Amino acid sequence: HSAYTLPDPLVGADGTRVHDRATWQHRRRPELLQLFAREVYGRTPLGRPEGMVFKVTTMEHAALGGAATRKEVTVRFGRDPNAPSMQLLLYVPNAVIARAERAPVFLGLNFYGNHTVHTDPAIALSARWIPAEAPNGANHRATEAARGSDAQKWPVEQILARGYAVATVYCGDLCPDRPDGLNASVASWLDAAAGDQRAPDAWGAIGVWAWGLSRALDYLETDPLVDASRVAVHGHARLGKAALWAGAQDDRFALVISNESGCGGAALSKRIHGETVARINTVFPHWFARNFRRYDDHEEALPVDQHELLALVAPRPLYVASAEDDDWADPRGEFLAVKAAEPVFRLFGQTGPSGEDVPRVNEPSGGALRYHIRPGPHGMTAQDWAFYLAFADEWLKSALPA
Ligand SMILES: O=C(O)[C@H]1O[C@H](O)[C@H](O)[C@@H](O)[C@@H]1O
Ligand SMILES: [Mg+2]
Repeated sequence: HSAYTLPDPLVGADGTRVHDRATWQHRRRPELLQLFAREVYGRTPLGRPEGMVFKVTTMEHAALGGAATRKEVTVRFGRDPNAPSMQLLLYVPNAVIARAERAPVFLGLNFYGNHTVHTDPAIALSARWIPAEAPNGANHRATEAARGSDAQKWPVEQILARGYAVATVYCGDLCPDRPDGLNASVASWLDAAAGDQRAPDAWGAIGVWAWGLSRALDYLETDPLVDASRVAVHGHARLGKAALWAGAQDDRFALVISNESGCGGAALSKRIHGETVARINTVFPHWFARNFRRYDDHEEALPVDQHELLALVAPRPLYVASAEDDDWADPRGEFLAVKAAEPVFRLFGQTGPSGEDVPRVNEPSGGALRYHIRPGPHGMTAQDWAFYLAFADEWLKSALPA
């Protein structure tokens, strides 16, 4: 039940206790980032590549019946027109634009293509490979029947009505989610040697997806319609694992949301409940670094656990959420990771969930470090988003002079 012991985020690798925010920021945070890079996700080999190019391919000022401006942007990772790229979809609420104010942004990757997040027939159909599990796909390619096929996870009209822009990119633009996807990924292009077997500490899909989120943020910093200092990075499940790693590595993200990210996301690995290190690496060998396989059936040897990933978001707001029936993600483990990260949030004057057991369903708990568990199976629902929008309202207010 409790057959593990966690490393203390506030004890340095040399045993010295971290007593102050400066030691956390300038020594302990780099230590932990290097541990997760080497042992779990793999190294992010560079941040912004030189020669990133942003091309707005479509712009509609009266999308969604006039409610939004919709922009599609190709973010190309080098100057040569042949360089790899990703396709960003952005809806911005026209009520905010009309007031001549920059909108805060929710940014997250999608599972099956930009055209799946909303029925809107003007969104470009992805030309990229799509998994067999994608609704209404045909031989691994998008079809018009797939439009809006993942819209329940994306309540665009509500987010816009609440004053937030919505930005998304298909994860498969960055690394196709298939065990062979790394060879057709931006990793195959970025700081790679002669294309053979990747190195032990080389990043995999989660690292690549996370890097893509930071490149989307680079684009948002240039877009006059949005406030790139108020970007909430979010993800569901495997894309929440990526949102957490993006938010931990890139402290420009103003707020981070993990929706049911489970093993190698928010859930403690040392708890051995639901999905385990061996199970995740065996089924998804491209997700983590090869070095993470050292801990298959040996989670006791992990030098970190996921509470320390959560702690890397501090002092910025972080929301971890679970589903009651989602045993595979280990909801208790996700909550206990929040509780074990809370001392770092407290060092920074924030507060986490009250209580030392999982709260009752649909009752969020915590300040800037917040948790809820909703009824039902794994997914991302309107109820999850209602809670996330309330959190963002509290923790993403436009900055005024201090
Ligand atoms: O992406 C999802 O929904 C989930 O898919 C699989 O079940 C995987 O085992 C999980 O780690 C992941 O979170
Ligand atoms: Mg688990």
